[PDB]
Amino acid sequence: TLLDPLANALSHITNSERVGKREVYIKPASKLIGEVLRVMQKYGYIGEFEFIDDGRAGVYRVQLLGRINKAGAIKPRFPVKVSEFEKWEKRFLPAFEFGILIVSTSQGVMSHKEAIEKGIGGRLIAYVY
Amino acid sequence: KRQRKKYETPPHPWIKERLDRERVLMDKYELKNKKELWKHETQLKNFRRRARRLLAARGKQAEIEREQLLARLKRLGLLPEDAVLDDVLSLTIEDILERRLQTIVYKKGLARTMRQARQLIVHGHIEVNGQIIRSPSYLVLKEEEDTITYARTSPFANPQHPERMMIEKAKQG
Amino acid sequence: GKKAPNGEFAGRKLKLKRKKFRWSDIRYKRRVLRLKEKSDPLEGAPQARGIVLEKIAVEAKQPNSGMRKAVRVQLIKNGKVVTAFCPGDGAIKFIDEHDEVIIEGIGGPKGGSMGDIPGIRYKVVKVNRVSLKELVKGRKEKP
Amino acid sequence: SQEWKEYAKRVLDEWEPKTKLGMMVKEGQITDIHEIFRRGYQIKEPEIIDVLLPEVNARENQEVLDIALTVRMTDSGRRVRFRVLAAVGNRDGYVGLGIGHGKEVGIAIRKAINYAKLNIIEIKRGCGSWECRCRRPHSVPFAVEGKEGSVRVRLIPGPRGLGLVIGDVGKKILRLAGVQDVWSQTFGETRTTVNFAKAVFNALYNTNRVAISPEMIERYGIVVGRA
Amino acid sequence: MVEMKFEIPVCTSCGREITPREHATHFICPNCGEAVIWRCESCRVLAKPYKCPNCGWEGP
Amino acid sequence: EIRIKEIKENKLIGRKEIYFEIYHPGEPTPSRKDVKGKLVAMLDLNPETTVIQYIRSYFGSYISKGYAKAYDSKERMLYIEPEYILIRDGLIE
RNA sequence: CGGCUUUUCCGGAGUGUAAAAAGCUCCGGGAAUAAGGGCUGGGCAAGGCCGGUGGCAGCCGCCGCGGUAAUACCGGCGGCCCGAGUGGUGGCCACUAUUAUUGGGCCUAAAGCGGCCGUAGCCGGGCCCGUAAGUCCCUGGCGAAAUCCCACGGCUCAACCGUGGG
Repeated sequence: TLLDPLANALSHITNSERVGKREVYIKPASKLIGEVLRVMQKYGYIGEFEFIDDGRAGVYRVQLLGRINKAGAIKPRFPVKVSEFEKWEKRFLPAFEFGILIVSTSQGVMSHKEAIEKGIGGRLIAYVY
Repeated sequence: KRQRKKYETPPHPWIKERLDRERVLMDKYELKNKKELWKHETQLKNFRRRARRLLAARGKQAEIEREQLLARLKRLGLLPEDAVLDDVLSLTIEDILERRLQTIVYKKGLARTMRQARQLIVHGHIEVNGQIIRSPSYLVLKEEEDTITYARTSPFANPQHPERMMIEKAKQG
Repeated sequence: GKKAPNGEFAGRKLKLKRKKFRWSDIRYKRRVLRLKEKSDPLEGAPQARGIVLEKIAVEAKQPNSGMRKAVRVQLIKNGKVVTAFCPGDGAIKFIDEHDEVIIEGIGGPKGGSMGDIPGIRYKVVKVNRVSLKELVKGRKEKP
Repeated sequence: SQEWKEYAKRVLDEWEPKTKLGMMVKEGQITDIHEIFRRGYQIKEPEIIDVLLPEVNARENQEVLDIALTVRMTDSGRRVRFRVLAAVGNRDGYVGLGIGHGKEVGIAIRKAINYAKLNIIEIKRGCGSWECRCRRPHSVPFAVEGKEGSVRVRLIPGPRGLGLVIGDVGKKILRLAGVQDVWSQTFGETRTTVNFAKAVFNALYNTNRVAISPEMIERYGIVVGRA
Repeated sequence: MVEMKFEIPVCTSCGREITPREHATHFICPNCGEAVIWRCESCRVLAKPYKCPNCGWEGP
Repeated sequence: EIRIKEIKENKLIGRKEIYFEIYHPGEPTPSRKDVKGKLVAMLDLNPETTVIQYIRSYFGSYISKGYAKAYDSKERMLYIEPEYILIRDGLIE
């Protein structure tokens, strides 16, 4: 069955990137998936995006620029304070600041560098580089 | 709580490269034991570890300890006065060994041979700031670098000591 | 499938699974149940003291052919009897019947058989509180 | 240095261009070496590369990593044959690895070195470690992985003057690549020296595969080849 | 030490910079004869259609 | 030569306590009587009222620290200070 | 060959003792006056000639050496590592991602139940509204000392101790 749209969508995206396909659709469209996708779009790894209703859950269409090397989902929602980010980054990012992490804090889901800026911890969600 | 050694043994005491580099540095400095060279490298490694942690640290305490690190390493006379945290990682064991009392007093031309300098050190014919010492492994600090002189009470203070002229002509010649 | 469980609210089965499968290995099981020290003739003693009974030589396992000398010793701590190899060139000449001796492990893999001599587990160090190595070298004299 | 320039001149005299890569290097229409790799032609004459990389001629820049005495069983005797693995390379980010069959040690060595010469690849270097961050090619720019046979090798940036943290085969090959500080993690059996060397080679080749955002070049002082 | 920064070629069909020893290809445009279209080995094997930036022409 | 650093006064007990230094470069460490007879000169003290606590010559040095103490009356050490220090300085058999 | 200080050793002067002792600290006479352990075929790499034993004696963690010339046993030479420590044994962590959350595999190397059903457990579709238990940031109390990290100061330096900060 389906237990999390986000991980499957990120895996699908990465796979399509390996074959270098140009346009991708994510079937289970949610608000959270849209917000996270906007979040890394802010940093340029993906280009335009759109939502299209289908009368069931909407679909999310993206065109890929093929500059991502791996976009995975951190399933077990590890909560982390401000200080320990470097501990987790070493676990998922290849090098210093190489890409981002996605954290849901009290204000929402946004990048991890910006999270360090505002100094607000939260739940690790996904990573992409 | 038990007092621990301040030096670390190599991971493999019969690798040719490290053994021969040690041998070279031993004949270029004539330290009695590899224990001493290992100790100096231990000091180096501790400085580097502190530097790496601090580079990997964020907080007012991190900055304060960084300042303390820079201040001390400069005080020892190991780095230029504009040194930053970056350049310490490029430090070498020879930097530390130069700062040794034996090396400094030998470069000050008070001995034909650095082993002769060591003999003077143990025999307390040498003084610092008007205080005698007997430890050739001492890493002297910068602000005392001009105060290393012959012990006032030693016969070597007399410029007519039979060795002293040989020292002086070897210095010139 | 994916190595499971991994749920945020599932640590119990994780540690259960881990602890269960720990029992598969052997060394940790040996430590906890204290099997070695309830089968140890020496009771974890780095050395033991005993009395000599007889001298026998054993045939080296093939392809090594040799008469490795050794002795039978009953130790004083409990009264069990064991075999002890005697290292040294002409070593056996020094050792006699009814000799107080000191014995320790031989250093084979997992303290077991050492190379080409099977069954033996121990070597002698001091006889009558006198080290055997110098006796082999003849520097010292047996009492 | 002038020794290697004159070496390049005399080999230019002696060697005659054969393939469609020979003329533009003999004619001087190609002088930078990376013009070979960027366009990605095929390299088939060894004499090409030493015209632009006479540094390969150095005794130190060539290394024989492994020597093996393989056997073939026949009805009429065990025919031996030496397989030797050797690594050549300039000390500024260009290396090649080669294997040579042979009936004697010298011929095996020569063929292996030639095949290494035919196997030059271009690397990147930088400083992406978590402490050093000195924007200098003292280490690999970012964590990299390479796989071959059973061996999987992950090379992670380290700080300056750490030393090069890898098994001896990796030690030599990375020394020949102009990289001197790195952490290493090894999966699979590392007693198979050939597989280990080739996996390290593959990781180094993989270094160029990662897409890099433009700012990262200056963030790490990413050097493409020579410094 | 003048910084000799070079312009690593990029495959139009994927945008990925070309690794050194890849068997990629380059060629002037087939339609407008000005654009130096690159094609990377990955883009070559599966042969996805590539787009000329200038004339808009598409080519397997 | 003898050079003083501290003269301070505990008036609750009536003692002037004194920390000083003896510069004796190249000669053996001085004894108590001679340094006592020296100190008593330029401080204007009664020797019978004065007791030297300690003298300590550091390793590899020609300047030795010294602490001495002088009260007002004879009863003060008989009631406060202990017999043995009077014994060492000779005020008591 | 010629000469140079005298580590330790003899005498004296102080701390020292509530009682010496403590040989600590300063001066004087003053010797060139103390050095081993293990290894030497390869994993280790770290290092070759000779005399003898001839699978007898023995060596050896493991691989393995000698059955008549042993570079691998024994003796000598020469050499390699460390050094007032070196060697053997036994116990624990690493090596080992040979316990695997980070991070182990299960067709052929040990490893999927013969198959289906299902309870507790674990993990669960999308959207709106409200809470804020978990979640995160600020703030009070609290998690002693000793031990740990850093600067400075005292003991010649250090180890040790103090002041300050973590």
